[PDB]
Amino acid sequence: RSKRSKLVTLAQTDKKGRENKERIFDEVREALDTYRYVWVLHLDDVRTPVLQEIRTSWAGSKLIMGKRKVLQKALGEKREEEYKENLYQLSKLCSGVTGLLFTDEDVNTVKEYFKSYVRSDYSRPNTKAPLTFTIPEGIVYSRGGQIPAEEDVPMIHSLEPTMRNKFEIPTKIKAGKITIDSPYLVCTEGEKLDVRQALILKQFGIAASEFKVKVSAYYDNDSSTVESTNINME
Amino acid sequence: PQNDYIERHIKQHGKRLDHEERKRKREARESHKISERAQKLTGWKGKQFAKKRYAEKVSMRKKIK
Amino acid sequence: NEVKYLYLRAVGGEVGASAALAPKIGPLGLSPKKVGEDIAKATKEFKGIKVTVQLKIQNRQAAASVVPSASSLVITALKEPPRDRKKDKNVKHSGNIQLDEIIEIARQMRDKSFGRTLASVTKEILGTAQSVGCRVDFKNPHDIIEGINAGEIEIPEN
Amino acid sequence: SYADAFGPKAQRKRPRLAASNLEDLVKATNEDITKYEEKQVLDATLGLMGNQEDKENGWTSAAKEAIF
Amino acid sequence: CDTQTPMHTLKGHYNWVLCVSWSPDGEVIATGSMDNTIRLWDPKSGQCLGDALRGHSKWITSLSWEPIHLVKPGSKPRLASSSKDGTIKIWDTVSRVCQYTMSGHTNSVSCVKWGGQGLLYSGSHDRTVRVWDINSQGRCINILKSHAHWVNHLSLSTDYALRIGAFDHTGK
Amino acid sequence: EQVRQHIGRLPSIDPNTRTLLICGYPNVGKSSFLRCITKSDVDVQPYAFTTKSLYVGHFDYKYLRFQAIDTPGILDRPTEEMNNIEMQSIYAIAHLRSCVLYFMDLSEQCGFTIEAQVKLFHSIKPLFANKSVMVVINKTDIIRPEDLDEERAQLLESVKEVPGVEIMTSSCQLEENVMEVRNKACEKLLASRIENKLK
RNA sequence: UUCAUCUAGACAGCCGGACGGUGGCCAUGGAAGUCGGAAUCCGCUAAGGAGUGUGUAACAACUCACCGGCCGAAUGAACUA
Ligand SMILES: Nc1nc2c(ncn2[C@@H]2O[C@H](COP(=O)(O)OP(=O)(O)O)[C@@H](O)[C@H]2O)c(=O)[nH]1
Ligand SMILES: [Mg+2]
Repeated sequence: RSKRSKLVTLAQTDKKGRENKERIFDEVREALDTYRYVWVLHLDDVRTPVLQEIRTSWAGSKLIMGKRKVLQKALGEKREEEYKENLYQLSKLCSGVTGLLFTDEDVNTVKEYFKSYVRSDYSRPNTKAPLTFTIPEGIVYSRGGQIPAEEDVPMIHSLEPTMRNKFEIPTKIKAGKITIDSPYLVCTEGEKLDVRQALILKQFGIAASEFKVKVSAYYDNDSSTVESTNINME
Repeated sequence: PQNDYIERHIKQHGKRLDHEERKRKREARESHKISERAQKLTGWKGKQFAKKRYAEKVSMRKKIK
Repeated sequence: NEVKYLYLRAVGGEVGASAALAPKIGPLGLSPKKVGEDIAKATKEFKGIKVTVQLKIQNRQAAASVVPSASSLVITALKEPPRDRKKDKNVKHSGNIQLDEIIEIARQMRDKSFGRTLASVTKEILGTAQSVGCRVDFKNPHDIIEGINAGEIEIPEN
Repeated sequence: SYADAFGPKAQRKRPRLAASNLEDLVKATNEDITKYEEKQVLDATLGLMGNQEDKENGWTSAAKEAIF
Repeated sequence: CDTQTPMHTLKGHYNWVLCVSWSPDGEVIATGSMDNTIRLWDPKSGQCLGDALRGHSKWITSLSWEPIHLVKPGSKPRLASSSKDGTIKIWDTVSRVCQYTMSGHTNSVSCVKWGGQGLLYSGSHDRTVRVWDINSQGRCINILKSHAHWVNHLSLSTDYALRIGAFDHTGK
Repeated sequence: EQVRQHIGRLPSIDPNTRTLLICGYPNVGKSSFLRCITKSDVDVQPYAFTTKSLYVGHFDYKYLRFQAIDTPGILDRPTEEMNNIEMQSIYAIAHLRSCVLYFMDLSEQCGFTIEAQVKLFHSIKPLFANKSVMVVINKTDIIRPEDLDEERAQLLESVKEVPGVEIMTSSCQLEENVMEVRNKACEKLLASRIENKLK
């Protein structure tokens, strides 16, 4: 006895088994035969609308995501297990949340699109601060001074425990409004951000960082070679 | 005071500063407390506690089914 | 200057539908009477049908437009008689919409959809039709979707 | 049911027998007020001159004898 | 009924046959069943006319026919049907389609009756009786609310004449 | 048990004491006026039906205790489609022999036009029979009755035509004006009650 | 004891995603997954309920159902004595 009791939830969605991984495996190995260029994309902390817009833009091609280990196994772990000749380099260059782009379009066009593609994004932890944010003294508003307070709506009273405890911000409730005694500096521009500061910026709705897809390399079916692109790997 | 004055007071002034943490810790202690009640209650109260535990378990299994 | 955008859901044709816009209009300093008049003017096409209204506020102006929505377009294609809130309540939407009108709605809603095919957009419109509870081609909209999947029904535009 | 009539899960939002018009409503309320005032005077003739006034001075009627 | 023997068997439906009715001109028998369907039958051959009428989501509760004195000559009377789902559906049997779907009731419609002045009366479990007009695209003319419980049944003064149509007691 | 918990928190209203009723459309300033003239803690928010039940405040005028009643908003609808929240205000107006103050917003920031407010006043006109009536035009700091349009002024004159009401202007940021309208309502109520008792 | 999961990744933990038609239909003063009544579909996915709860007057925000990244080797459930 004396063991932890699992929480039970009555939801509609079940866990995926080995069949989903096998389906992804078969789809990757069929797309390898179907298409000509296989590109490796790094898409860490991507938003689903952004990913869907990228998929819509690359109509006629295929974008496959999933487990990095499953994708590498589909591409062939080593030289004696590779699905095609000189595929072990493409398999070993994968890292993190890796997407495989099977296409037939021009290499120059692919590079141009991935160099010129940029979207605004939330500032992630362990990144340089995009701006200096200071919550002004007095009543806290939803935007926190980004838009004028006459236009802005005051912060809802239900978020005061979250700002006091999780965000570690000294806040008080006066007449149902969140108030601070002094202006609160959150981040200084040109500083590595942590989880708390990233959460504060996300709560106030500041989206100043930029999301750019990283392109590792590509493999050509007929050439049987791999060339490093080194795009957005700065 | 008139109407839902306690809810209005919560809306306008909040709760005690340690309310959420205290409630979370009490709900975390609940499993140990249930086991200690089952092993400590004697007589009629212990019999009623065991009966109610059985009824709750039957209800939970029926809900899962 | 800068462009301000507001979005709302209102019954078309009913004047004075800017009452719920009072917290939005207040700091902006506009006239609710003229705002509601412009909203009714822009929603004159739909009579008794809930539609999405986009309000553009720039400098000192108020421009009203109707954002096309799947449910509103399906109800419009259903061609129900106009109703009044005093007389009619709890009305079911169980009319008939032909597949050509469904495809027209899919063409109208194709631009703001991620479906790579007009067949996919049409299947989304048929799902919305199944939600609103109507019939398409005198059959179940889900039966129409199954026919499209099995290949009995071919979407013309490719 | 009681749950639909009142409580957290109540669904009743309009009166069951709504008034026909405000004129009928005000006439009914005036009649009810008149009846209530007449009833109050009728009970103030006896009960208020009896039981109600005695508690102000703290007087209580003596216990009824068991010989009755 | 002359020999007290069965003459025809009608086996189209899948569930219980809740209501049966005869056309006022004596030409077609309408059967509304538990499976939310209505079937039309020629009685002389004991046969089913085409496919079943579909569109209701719950079982049929009552059937009514358009009066012959309101039907234009050379035309066949229409069929109104009530059901548990709360809708009254009107069917034109010449084209075997549905024209109107009255949906004002919030509960199960107990009965629907088609009067002789181009009106229809529906009684339902929401304690209301709705008066619709066939000449006004099936719009609800009136709502009568005086009962404190489900209205179970309704009847008209001329109901016997509406049911009998043009025939008499002599069978002419 | 639910009924007991709810009914234990109902405000105490004496139907035979000196009463100022406050009525009108939503978002006109009824709760703001109640806050100005009393110490009740009714919420003031810029959306319709913030107040869902009767609220009571008290004050003293000429060594006498008066109670002021804030009611939820009333829409221009018949009693058959009227709901319970409005029925509270309707029953209060019908039962409490008092001084009724109908609040009007001329800037239409309440979401209702001046024509609609005049129509609602004329529709609830049969409610206040043998009660004092006064029409208070709120939010005069935004727009004044003097600089109104001619047709709207005709509508205001039509409101004033009904005997024996009086039109007074006030702003909830004007302590002097809210005190003046409160004192005028109290004077009308005291005159009516004293004239009735003198008979 | 019997079933399951598992180095094409075991249990916990942290972080990220959790989308689009759509604020699905009716109803409501208001009701946008989360006061209610019936449907509960389609698309894109690695996955994402016409929503498990907190929360809002309604929105917002958080959460988990589910998926992914880091971590690296066993783990979970139901019974019996
Ligand atoms: N400028 C101005 N605004 C007012 C005045 N009275 C009320 N308001 C605004 O009207 C909004 C709602 O008024 P409220 O007191 O809730 O009116 P109620 O709904 O009838 O009780 C509030 O946000 C106030 O700011 C006034 O005299 N002047
Ligand atoms: Mg108020």
